[PDB]
Amino acid sequence: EQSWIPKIFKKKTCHTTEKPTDAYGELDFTGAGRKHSNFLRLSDRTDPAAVYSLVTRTWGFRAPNLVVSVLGGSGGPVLQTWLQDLLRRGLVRAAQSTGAWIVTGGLHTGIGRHVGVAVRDHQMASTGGTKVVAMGVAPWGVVRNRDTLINPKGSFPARYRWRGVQFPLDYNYSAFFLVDDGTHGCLGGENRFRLRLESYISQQKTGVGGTGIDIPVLLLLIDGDEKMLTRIENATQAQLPCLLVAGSGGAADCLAETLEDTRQGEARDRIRRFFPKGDLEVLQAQVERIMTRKELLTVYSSEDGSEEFETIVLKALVKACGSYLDELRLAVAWNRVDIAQSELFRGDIQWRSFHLEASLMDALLNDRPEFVRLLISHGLSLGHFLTPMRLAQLYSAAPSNSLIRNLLDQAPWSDLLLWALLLNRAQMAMYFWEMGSNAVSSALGACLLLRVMARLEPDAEEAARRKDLAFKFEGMGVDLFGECYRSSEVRAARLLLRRCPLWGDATCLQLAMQADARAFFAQDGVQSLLTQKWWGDMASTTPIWALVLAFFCPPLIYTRLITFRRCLRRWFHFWGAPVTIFMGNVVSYLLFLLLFSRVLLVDFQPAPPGSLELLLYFWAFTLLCEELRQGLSGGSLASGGPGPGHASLSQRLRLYLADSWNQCDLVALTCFLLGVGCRLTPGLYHLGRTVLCIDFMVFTVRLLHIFTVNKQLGPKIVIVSKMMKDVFFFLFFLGVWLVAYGVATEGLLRPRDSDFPSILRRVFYRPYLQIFGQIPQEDMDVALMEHSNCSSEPGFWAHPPGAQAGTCVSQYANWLVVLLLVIFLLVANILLVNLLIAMFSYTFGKVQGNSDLYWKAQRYRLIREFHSRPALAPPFIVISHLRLLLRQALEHFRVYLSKEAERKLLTWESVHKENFLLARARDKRESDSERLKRTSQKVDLALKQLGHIREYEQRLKVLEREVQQCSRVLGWVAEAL
Amino acid sequence: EFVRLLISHGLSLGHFLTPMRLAQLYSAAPSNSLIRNLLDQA
Repeated sequence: EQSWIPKIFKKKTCHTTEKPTDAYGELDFTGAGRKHSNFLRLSDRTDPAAVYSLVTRTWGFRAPNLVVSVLGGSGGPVLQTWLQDLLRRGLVRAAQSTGAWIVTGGLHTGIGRHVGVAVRDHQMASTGGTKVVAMGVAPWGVVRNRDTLINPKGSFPARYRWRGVQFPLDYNYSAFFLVDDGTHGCLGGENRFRLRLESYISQQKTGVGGTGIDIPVLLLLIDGDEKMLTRIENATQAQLPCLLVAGSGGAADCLAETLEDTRQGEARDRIRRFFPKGDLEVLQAQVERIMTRKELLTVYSSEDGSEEFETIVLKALVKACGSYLDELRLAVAWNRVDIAQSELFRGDIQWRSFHLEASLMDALLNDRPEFVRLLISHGLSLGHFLTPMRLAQLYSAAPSNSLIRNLLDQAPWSDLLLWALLLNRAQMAMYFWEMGSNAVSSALGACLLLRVMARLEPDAEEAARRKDLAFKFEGMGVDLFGECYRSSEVRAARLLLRRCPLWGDATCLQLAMQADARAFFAQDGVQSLLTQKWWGDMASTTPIWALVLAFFCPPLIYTRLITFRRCLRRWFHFWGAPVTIFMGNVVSYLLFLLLFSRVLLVDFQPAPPGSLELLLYFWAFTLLCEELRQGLSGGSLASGGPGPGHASLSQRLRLYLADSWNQCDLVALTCFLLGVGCRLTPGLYHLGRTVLCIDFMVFTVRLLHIFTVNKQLGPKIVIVSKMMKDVFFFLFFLGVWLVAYGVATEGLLRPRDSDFPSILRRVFYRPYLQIFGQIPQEDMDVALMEHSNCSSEPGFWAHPPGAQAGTCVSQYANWLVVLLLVIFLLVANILLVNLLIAMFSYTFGKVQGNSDLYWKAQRYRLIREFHSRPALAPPFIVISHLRLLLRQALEHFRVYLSKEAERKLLTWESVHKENFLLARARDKRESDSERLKRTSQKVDLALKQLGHIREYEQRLKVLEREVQQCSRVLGWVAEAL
Repeated sequence: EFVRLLISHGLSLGHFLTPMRLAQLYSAAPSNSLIRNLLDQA
């Protein structure tokens, strides 16, 4: 695998030399575990920046937040029980709450064996995730079995054997640094590597960018021995780390007594420690070098036990700093919320503004969404916070390298909302939308921007998040509009249609259209607005017959029947509505078909053409012109199309030829041109008629695409195209079963008059008309024909009475023909047709629910097409094109309001939004599964408070017994002596 | 339910599983008709 490890890191032998390093790789214990632990042999006096870069970069460890270092020696008996409680409650629960490390002498049977027991017990007790990591620094020279690790290329698994002064390696850790100095069995022979590593960690920033704090580090000592004071004084003189001294040990309680003062030093150095030591420098150096400063040391409380440990750590680590680190930035660097809870809600110290204003910047970068609610709820106003230098700094952080970094390689709340939407943070984005201003338009725009940016990234793990976040925004927008349509439908109609300035001159509905949001058109209020849009200017659900009677006679609109200086505006309002230009288009098209039929049936003689064909040619030229206008005027940004504004001719040409109906009309026009050019040349008169009669069919079948808009045929026309998965199955099965019957029948009868078309006819075409109730039996039997022998081959022959069935049919074994007829009719008639009915029913009942939604989506585009179309008939399309080429959507697409009504309307909707979110939150709060959780927490609290009451009865009974004994003794000395 | 406890915070199985032990474990046959009948041929 890697090979730079024996290139950089060195080792030493038996005043010594330097060589490349062997014996490295992963290590495996044949036990219950989820990973193989890493180890490395390395030489002393190496720059620890390299080994820190090794641990962070190559191996999969995350950069730490807190480095504690257990540093003591008990000598190896079993410890008393409350020390086990301390290491089992305080240095493991805190160490997996925050992502932390534990640096320990990594051998077995040392102080670290108890640490391993505590880690193992806490993993075996419960599973809360994020298993406790630990490194082990140990000297090469006391490990029991060598020669199963050392190999010059290296072993990636390594089986390890305990049985087969030395020590084994413990099996609880995840990293093994083996320092070497050159010896065999010198315990306690490497410390300066450990001190320089511990010191190098505390000058390195945390987080992604270098913004926040330096990593805190602390040395925790329970009882040691007579040389541990040197280890204390080296660190606390050199690098200023905060210390912590566990009370009631046996070699650090001397420091507790000499710090609790604020010669007796000889009284202390022989009472709370090993009395044979030699009072020569221990009283002077190994106490005075420690007690020359006291802002660093801290006595841990012996009367106050566990469940307060990180509070004591936090207080000591703040206190020793002032010999700028604060409390909130350290809390945000961890993930604990309750520390911020107590610090904010506690009324002992009034909080300033600079602390919050600085710490919010560190909260936004490392994606801690639960803290921003606290830091902005009872804190600062954001108008003080957001400054353009700060926002430039926030954009300046780029946490990834491929999404916004690649899109910048080419280069107040909504400003944060775009920032949250670019970098894929869900729990930030919901909060910034909920504290937003323009409610409904922002949701659909967010859905649009996610659907666009989902394409450019390569992976699928990103797309499975982007599509889900887009569905979440679309659903939230749908429910918000549904909770506003309930009251004052005029207000909702005014809200939906208007223009939102934050994204340019675009409306809400067009943004919903270009992102393909089905569920937003799915609901009913949008449908009821599109209905009134489609009835045009000033009509309301007048029936159809009034419209037809108005369109037939123009002096009936000035009267009572229509329902809504004066007349010349009334006449312009009536013909502007789309439901009238639709009727005009349909009437013109039917007149075109009737004229074409009267040309084809009676006329179209071999002659010079005349007026009744020149009218048709003029008509076809106008239809080609209108098709060219629709094509050139110009699709869907959700696919990745070129979008509005300007695009290429090579883009619009590719766009236009993908929708099938215009492709069919183009084919129809070219076939029409082929026929009408065929005719003008002489000598090919018949072929023009033959082509043009077929092309009439393709002109006629387009009369279904026009009626897609209407209400009662809309969801019915679309389903017919999705039922083409079964007609092909029917044709396959029937063709295979049909050809065999045809060949077998014409083999048994043997007609003695044969050609190619007669045989092809009598094999295919005659069985095909037998499944539709036409069964002629004249050519099948012989017992209906005349026994006539006119044939020359030997046998017996019969004469058919019909036509096309030859003139001679054999009679040998004629009953097989009748039996095959019965078999074929029973198969095709009784099984296949009924099976096809069953398949249509089962396909329809499934696909109906999707087809209805897809029809509801496209109705807006089909309405929008008709308004841009010219308002005159194809007999007046020359004058409409004259008005178009004389100077070379507005209705129900922009409503302009007064700004006081705008400012009122946004308040009206913001009230409903703030009501809606609170209603949903309280409905989740008062459910029937969170009652159980709060009762669980309250019963746990009650049990914990009940745990204090028990010992008071024991101590109070003991004290009352002592008072009774003292009263008995005083009464004895008074009245008994 | 005991083997999780005796192997979780206990020994490594590379020490435990030895071929004499595994022969002893196969040597126990709790039934008389399924593996006993299929070792009647062996």
